[PDB]
Amino acid sequence: DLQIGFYNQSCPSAESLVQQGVAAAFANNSGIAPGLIRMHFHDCFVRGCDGSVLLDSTDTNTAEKDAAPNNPSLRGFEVIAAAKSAVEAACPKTVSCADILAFAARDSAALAGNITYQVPSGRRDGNVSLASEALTNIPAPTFNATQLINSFAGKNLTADEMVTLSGAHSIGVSHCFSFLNRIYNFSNTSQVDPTLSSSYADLLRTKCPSNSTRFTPITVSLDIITPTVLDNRYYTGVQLTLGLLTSDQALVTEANLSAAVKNNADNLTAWVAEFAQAIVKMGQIEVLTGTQGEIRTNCSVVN
Amino acid sequence: DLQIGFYNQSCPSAESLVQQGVAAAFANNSGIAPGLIRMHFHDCFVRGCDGSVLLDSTDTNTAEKDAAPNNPSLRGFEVIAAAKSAVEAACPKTVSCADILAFAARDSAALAGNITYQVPSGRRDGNVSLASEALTNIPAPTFNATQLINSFAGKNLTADEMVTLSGAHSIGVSHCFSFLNRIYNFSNTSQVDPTLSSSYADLLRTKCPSNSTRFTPITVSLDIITPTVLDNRYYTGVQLTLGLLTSDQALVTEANLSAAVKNNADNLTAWVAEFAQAIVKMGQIEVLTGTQGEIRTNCSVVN
Ligand code: HEM
Ligand code: HEM
Ligand SMILES: *[C@@H]1O[C@H](CO)[C@@H](O)[C@H](O[C@H]2O[C@H](CO)[C@@H](O[C@@H]3O[C@H](CO)[C@@H](O)[C@H](O)[C@@H]3O)[C@H](O)[C@H]2NC(C)=O)[C@H]1NC(C)=O
Ligand SMILES: *[C@@H]1O[C@H](CO)[C@@H](O[C@@H]2O[C@H](CO)[C@@H](O)[C@H](O)[C@H]2NC(C)=O)[C@H](O[C@@H]2O[C@@H](C)[C@@H](O)[C@@H](O)[C@@H]2O)[C@H]1NC(C)=O
Ligand SMILES: *[C@@H]1O[C@H](CO)[C@@H](O[C@@H]2O[C@H](CO)[C@@H](O)[C@H](O)[C@H]2NC(C)=O)[C@H](O[C@@H]2O[C@@H](C)[C@@H](O)[C@@H](O)[C@@H]2O)[C@H]1NC(C)=O
Ligand SMILES: *[C@@H]1O[C@H](CO)[C@@H](O)[C@H](O)[C@H]1NC(C)=O
Ligand SMILES: *[C@@H]1O[C@H](CO)[C@@H](O)[C@H](O)[C@H]1NC(C)=O
Ligand SMILES: *[C@@H]1O[C@H](CO)[C@@H](O)[C@H](O)[C@H]1NC(C)=O
Ligand SMILES: *[C@@H]1O[C@H](CO)[C@@H](O)[C@H](O)[C@H]1NC(C)=O
Ligand SMILES: OC[C@H]1O[C@H](O)[C@@H](O)[C@@H](O)[C@@H]1O
Ligand SMILES: [Ca+2]
Ligand SMILES: [Ca+2]
Ligand SMILES: [Ca+2]
Ligand SMILES: [Ca+2]
Repeated sequence: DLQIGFYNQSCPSAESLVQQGVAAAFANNSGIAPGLIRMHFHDCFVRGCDGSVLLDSTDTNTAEKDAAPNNPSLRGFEVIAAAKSAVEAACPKTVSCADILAFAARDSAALAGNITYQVPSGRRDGNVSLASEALTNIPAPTFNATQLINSFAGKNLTADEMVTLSGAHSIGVSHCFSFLNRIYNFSNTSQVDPTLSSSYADLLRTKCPSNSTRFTPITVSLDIITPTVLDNRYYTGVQLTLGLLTSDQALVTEANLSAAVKNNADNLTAWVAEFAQAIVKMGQIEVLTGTQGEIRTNCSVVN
Repeated sequence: DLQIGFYNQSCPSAESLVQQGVAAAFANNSGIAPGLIRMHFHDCFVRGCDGSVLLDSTDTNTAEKDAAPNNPSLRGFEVIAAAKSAVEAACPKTVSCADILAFAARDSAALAGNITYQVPSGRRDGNVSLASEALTNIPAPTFNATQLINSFAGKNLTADEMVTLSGAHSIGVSHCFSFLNRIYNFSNTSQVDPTLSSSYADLLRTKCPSNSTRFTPITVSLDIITPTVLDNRYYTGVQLTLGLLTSDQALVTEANLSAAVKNNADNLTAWVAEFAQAIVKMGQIEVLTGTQGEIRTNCSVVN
């Protein structure tokens, strides 16, 4: 029971106002687009798309955003706040943080790849955000193909949709830490992952030191082919040994996944059409509707 | 007047002995294969395939190999000397340095790409080697499409063959200097060549400092996709903005050349078959035969 244009009557201007927020942000720093698409994904995989990822930590507990996979990597919170400030001045206590985040990811898909779709709305905001659930529910870049498939099945998403959605890594960046397993001490037999181009590896070793931590502020684009265009080049790059994350390279290590990649790589419009579906589908995981939850007036804190 | 099996009678073991020389060196350092293929190329473009590139400078004159595009980049000379020592112990004053280098490049194509072809022989060695002619006759990596086409025309090679032969950059390395134009001070409008991947550029900037010179001993593989396999991946990488040299990227800036790339990239046997013909053809530019020139007993020096 989520609908496109939930706010038709209650807040007609909302989708526009969010898109302006995002568009302003994007022109300053185009990295907010990939940032916000990841945020939406990280929302949806813990307690559903309920805005829980946006809550700050307190003295009471460490929230999701301060878990290892989220801090310091997640980015886009200013944008969300600014969209949310706009919307609250226009339709107070009406539009949820959950919908704003779903909307913003959609606006980022448009800005980064000209990918245009519509967003069912009527989500409500949760009151719970636990780092411990973030750790549990967010897949790691060290996952093999089977493990990726099982996260996503865990969220009622097909393998094929897992592959489709991985194409988000067609834009945005990675901290050194996230792929360090592949370029230092990979095995007893070699220092570097054989499934990663030895030239690329050499370059990544020179950019990213062995003592790198998750706070080391050194990043590298996930898609070496078209770093800022949300397109199907990710899938080409994965087939060419140019996949950056272990979880990226995982997609050609299993037959049905490997074929989905070939098709995504072979066909842009086809992947685009698929991506818009998967992400609309992702945006509907264990959502709160009706009277459930609240309309959080400040995204960073429970009312 | 060149024939396959020139030495059938005079030195039947020669082709084998050279292949052994090369094979031994290759197993110690696989970089000698690309090294030798470039050497053959650099021989053939100045005064013909006459062994001229192998001559040392004297107190009299600076030779080809001490010109900027050859020094310090050219490598493979010890290998050639070792094959030459072998062959002279076996068939004194019989096998030319020109043929040994043609042979060696062929042995390197086999080792690096399983590319097997036969080499017509009967070349003789020249007695002249000028740095000034090296500078004149060797194309620079800053060449646009037109300029590349005109070098090769100048040596009676078709544009299509130029494209085929560029495929040699599917293995081997480049010193930073050779592509430094692209990652520092490219224009007034931008620091980096926009036809080169922005992520790649950032990584090359990090490996290769701006103060770099042609003596700076820092190299980067020409083919980021399969750095040590002599295959058609060069051509893919060129189309994906991953072409390393300006002269590499040049090949998709002109419709005719750009279609030759698509073909090479789309079809491997096709490319392989063509490369073997082009290179045999390259090895017959302004060769000396019969009694012309000499059979140089020591490759580094005139008799
Ligand atoms: C399939 C399992 C996934 C894993 C294991 C994973 C993991 C990661 C990691 C480690 C990064 C880099 C973080 C860093 O070190 O800085 C990243 C980036 C990203 N991921 Fe994923 N990811 C996955 C799937 C997805 C999905 C489904 C989406 C969206 C639908 C997505 C969107 C993004 C985006 C947009 C970025 C770039 C972040 C930025 O540039 O700010 N990812 N991912
Ligand atoms: C088309 C015009 C060409 C230009 C401008 C050019 C230029 C270059 C440059 C600058 C390098 C790197 C040198 C350095 O800085 O270290 C290089 C490497 C190489 N080139 Fe070319 N090249 C061309 C054509 C060819 C042809 C026709 C062949 C073979 C038939 C060839 C084979 C090679 C090989 C094998 C290497 C690797 C060298 C090594 O690893 O030791 N190139 N080329
Ligand atoms: C031919 O004439 C050249 C100039 O007049 C002269 O430089 C040549 O030197 C060559 O001879 C030396 C030994 O005299 C060889 O040294 C060898 O080096 C390798 C490793 O680098 C060893 O495997 C080997 O055991 C030996 O010590 C050179 O390789 C060689 N150099 C070149 C470029 O040919 C002279 N040639 C001869 C055979 O006398
Ligand atoms: C909010 O207003 C929209 C029009 O301004 C509605 O969308 C339109 O719905 C028509 C039939 O419902 C359809 O023919 C139009 O093509 C569509 N327009 C667009 C731009 O999508 C919208 O209705 C919702 O969306 C459609 C796709 C269906 O799912 C409807 O059942 C939904 O109600 C209006 N939303 C609401 C909640 O009233
Ligand atoms: C890969 O390149 C080959 C060139 O070496 C193509 O084969 C050649 O195709 C010619 C038609 O243009 C034909 O006259 C030649 O006989 C043939 N040569 C050889 C050695 O096969 C090959 O083309 C495909 O295979 C041939 C036999 C025909 O069936 C074509 O219609 C095919 O396209 C190229 N392969 C592909 C998939 O393009
Ligand atoms: C790509 O697949 C789509 C499926 O939507 C199809 O309609 C389109 O014609 C395809 N294009 C090519 C060139 O295969
Ligand atoms: C919104 O919430 C956070 C508490 O996490 C607070 O620091 C921030 O300043 C608040 N903004 C406003 C305008 O109240
Ligand atoms: C050498 O022998 C081969 C095969 O036995 C032959 O085909 C080739 O043409 C011969 N070359 C010469 C110069 O006789
Ligand atoms: C080669 O040069 C020598 C002197 O170095 C000269 O006497 C001879 O005529 C030249 N021969 C050829 C074929 O160039
Ligand atoms: O092994 C090093 C060796 O290299 C070349 O072969 C020559 O310049 C020799 O004089 C030198 O001794
Ligand atoms: Ca959530
Ligand atoms: Ca991309
Ligand atoms: Ca020559
Ligand atoms: Ca290659």
